[PDB]
Amino acid sequence: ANLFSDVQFKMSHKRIMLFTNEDNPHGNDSAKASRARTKAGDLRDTGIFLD
Amino acid sequence: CVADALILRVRSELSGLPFYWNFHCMLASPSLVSQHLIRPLMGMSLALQCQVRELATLLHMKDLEIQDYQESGATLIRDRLKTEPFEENSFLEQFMIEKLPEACSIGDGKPFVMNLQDLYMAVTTQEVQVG
Amino acid sequence: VMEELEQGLLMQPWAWLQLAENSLLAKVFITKQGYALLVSDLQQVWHEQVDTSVVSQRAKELNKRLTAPPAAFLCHLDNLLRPLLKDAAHPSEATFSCDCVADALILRVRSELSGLPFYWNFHCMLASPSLVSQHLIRPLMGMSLALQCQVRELATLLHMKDLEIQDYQESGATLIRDRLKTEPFEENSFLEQFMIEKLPEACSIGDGKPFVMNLQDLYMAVTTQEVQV
Amino acid sequence: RLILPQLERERMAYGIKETMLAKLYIELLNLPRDGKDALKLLNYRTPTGTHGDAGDFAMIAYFVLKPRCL
Repeated sequence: ANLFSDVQFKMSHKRIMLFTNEDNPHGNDSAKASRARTKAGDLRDTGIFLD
Repeated sequence: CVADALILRVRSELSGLPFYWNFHCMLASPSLVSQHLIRPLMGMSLALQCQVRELATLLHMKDLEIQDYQESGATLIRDRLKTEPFEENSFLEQFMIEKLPEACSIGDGKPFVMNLQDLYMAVTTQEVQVG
Repeated sequence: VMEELEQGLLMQPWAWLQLAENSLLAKVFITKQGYALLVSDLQQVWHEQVDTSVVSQRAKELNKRLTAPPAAFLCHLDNLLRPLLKDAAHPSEATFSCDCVADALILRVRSELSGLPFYWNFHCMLASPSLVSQHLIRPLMGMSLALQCQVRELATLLHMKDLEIQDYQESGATLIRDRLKTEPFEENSFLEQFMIEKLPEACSIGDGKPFVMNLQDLYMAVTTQEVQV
Repeated sequence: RLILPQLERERMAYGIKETMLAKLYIELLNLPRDGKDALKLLNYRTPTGTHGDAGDFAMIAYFVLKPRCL
């Protein structure tokens, strides 16, 4: 999101592609999962697509 | 009760005058006893076990909802409502240790008539429909 | 002796026997003094209690070349049968077969020990009304009543959790993920839905396998409670 | 100097009060401009939230930061 903010032009689309093979990145820690969920919700609200 | 038979005597007043009857029952064959008592009771036990499993799953889902609400920063106004997480093993162990004796008391048959009669009829009707 | 065999047979769980394209439900209690066996096929029940002399005579008859004391024979029979009753798919050689007569049932067991043959026959006569009652009718009623009590307890727990969820919602908070919302629990609606939808597949005893697989700890608990009083 | 900030004289004026601090928190945390949290922080005196405190900005910020902070 910070990288997106730095851009000074007008962006019609904003996209992130996540290349991974770990379906449960945080299985040991539940708090990290909740933080990730909150941040993902905020990013979706801002208008950032996540794939 | 004489020999292997049973005489059930019924006396009554039909319009104020005597009315007698005598049922002459003989021990039921193993097939009748089975089809009327054993198989339906097994069906009832299995059905109630499935009910217990469904309720356990519902409790797990409500635990998930409560965990989500707690994580979201929600604070309950009344602190007495907090309910401990449900663990099936602990609940079963506590039940079998404490409440099994009273619950399992067959008695003279009254509890069976009072509680389990809709399930009995449903299981018997399913058996009849099947064949 | 006889009392010990009867009590032991009472305290054991049911086991499933697959044999010659058919199924049976069996309870076996074997001790050095004799053995007791109860067989069923969900239509009739069969019982056999045997002391030492009968075992020795039958062993001499069938196994012509075997010469063993009754205690050793019963121990070998226990070692042969218990593995199959406790758990199936065992790597043990034990073939079972059943015959029929006007009333009796002949259950034939053929196996091998040290690779040498070992035959046994159970001559089970139709079980008395008291035995069938005490082993199936009353324990099953106790199991049903216990499960009903469990259902009521779990319903009360669900009501408590419903009240707490209602309190949390009244506080004004919201879920981070909305898919977890669960509707209020009404006992009548749940029972109606169950009877309409899931009862047909839940009440199908089939050939006895579900009973052995699911309801055995409760059966043992109920029977043990009955033994005490 | 932190227990008694009102007596500080070496440091100049920060130049930021409730409103500027709310705007900076919205910018840095990358919160939605029209979301519930941003509106609560900006209009921190309106009791429409009905939760926490309707007059304390520090408590509102604390509640906002609770799920986003170590």
